[PDB]
Amino acid sequence: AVNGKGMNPDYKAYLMAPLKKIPEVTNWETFENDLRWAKQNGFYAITVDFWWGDMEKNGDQQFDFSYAQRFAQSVKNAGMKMIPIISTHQCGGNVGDDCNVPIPSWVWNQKSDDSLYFKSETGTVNKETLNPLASDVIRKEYGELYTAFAAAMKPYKDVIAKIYLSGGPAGELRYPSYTTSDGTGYPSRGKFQAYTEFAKSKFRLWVLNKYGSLNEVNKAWGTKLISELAILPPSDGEQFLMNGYLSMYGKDYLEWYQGILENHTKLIGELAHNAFDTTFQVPIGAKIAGVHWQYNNPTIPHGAEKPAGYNDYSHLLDAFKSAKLDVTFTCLEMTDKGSYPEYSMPKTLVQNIATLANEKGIVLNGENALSIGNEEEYKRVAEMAFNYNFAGFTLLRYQDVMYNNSLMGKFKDLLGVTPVMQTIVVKNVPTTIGDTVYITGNRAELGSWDTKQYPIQLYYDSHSNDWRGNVVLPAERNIEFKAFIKSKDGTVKSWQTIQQSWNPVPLKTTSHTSSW
Ligand SMILES: *[C@@H]1O[C@H]1CO[C@H]1O[C@H](CO)[C@@H](O)[C@H](O)[C@H]1O
Ligand SMILES: [Ca+2]
Repeated sequence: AVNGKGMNPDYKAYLMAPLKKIPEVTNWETFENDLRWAKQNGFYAITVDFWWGDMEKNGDQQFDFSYAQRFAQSVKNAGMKMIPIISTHQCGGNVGDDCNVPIPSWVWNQKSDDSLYFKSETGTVNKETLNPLASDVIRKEYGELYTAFAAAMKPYKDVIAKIYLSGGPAGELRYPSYTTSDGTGYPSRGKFQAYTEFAKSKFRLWVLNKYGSLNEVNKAWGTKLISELAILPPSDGEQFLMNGYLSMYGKDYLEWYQGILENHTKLIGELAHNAFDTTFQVPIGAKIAGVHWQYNNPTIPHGAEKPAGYNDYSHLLDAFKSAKLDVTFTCLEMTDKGSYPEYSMPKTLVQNIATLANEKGIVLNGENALSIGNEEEYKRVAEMAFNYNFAGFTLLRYQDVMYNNSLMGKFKDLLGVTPVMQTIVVKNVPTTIGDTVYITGNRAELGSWDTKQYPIQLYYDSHSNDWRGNVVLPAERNIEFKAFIKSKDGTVKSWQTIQQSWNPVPLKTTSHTSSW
């Protein structure tokens, strides 16, 4: 892995449950068989969406957690773990959504204004999730829902491994900037979602608060705004994305736009920890969507990320760190293209996120964006997950591997692995001062023969006089590896004469020793 280390010793594999209810897709008895089978294939837990539209359907405080409880009983029966997702977002409408579960309709009647939903640059209304600006309603409803859910799941705390919060559309912390109805679907540039009267006045009040008066605003922006009502979000999203963002006005607007998401994160994080910490004591996570298109577009840099609310990832991650939430990033199965017209740089994105995350000490998890039906993708996920310190990986979705033993088998081999600590020893390595020793091997866990940035470093054992290291390897997998010396200047000086192997890596910790 990067910086001379190995895979994450806490790595776990998860599987996404169907979007629809189990009894609508199969039956409980079969479901339990399926779970035992998944467990057999290296899956640690099943992530599942518990829809707000189901749990508080008829009215305020008119809760129905019967399905969630029944589901948990079967998970318990199958000897598995579960990761519930408190889905305060609508099912149906997003990529891969085979369902139709909008949020509770009575919720919209809580306000007279347009504070609860979204309005795009072109007037498109979005109601698949509550606008984070309506923090008063969010604090009430999410607080009530999180607290009620905790009470209902208290009996099944032992099968709950983690809890996911829905920070926005499709369960990710973002704005609904890319939709068919808004004409912003992939690979197009996204549209800003702050055109409701409520959003306009909020930005305006935010600016006035920062500068005090219009006279100070105009000074800061080098503008000639006539009245305070002239303080508004981007009139032309395209021009803003081309050059507008570079001005003091553009920077302030982007600061506010993303800030709303940061504040939302700290809010739901606070509510979640208050409702779950004493009872479950499990990690709580939230997701950041992988908006890879229009990444390296020369005319509109990040034309899809910015409208989604992603301006400064470093600042955004700081919000997760503060809210004490683990982060989950999507798109691990894809690679960079960076060509017209899509300008997709998915792999680059993940690398920066991972680097930032690990840099801030944030626990990182990942998931695939689209259904995988080819082992090559699994291999791509493996390289990222095992070299960028991912604590977990979630496979979308259930039906893909549950009904395809071939894919299932490949998943087991490549990703359904158990990390085990082992000791690697190399005898009589011809080194001189300035020389460091490393090992690299065939599997992704071993850096895939890479000597540049993924090799695993070994250290000299003063006592016994040999180079050795405590490396984390996948248990019960056949591996091939070779040690090599790297000079003080960072270049490979030499290689171990014979290629080493461990067929397979033992489940119990021990050591592999060989001479140079
Ligand atoms: C964007 O979690 C990523 C995938 O989103 C889809 O699956 C989610 C998990 O099952 C679900 O929450 C979301 O509604 C669906 O579109
Ligand atoms: Ca309520």
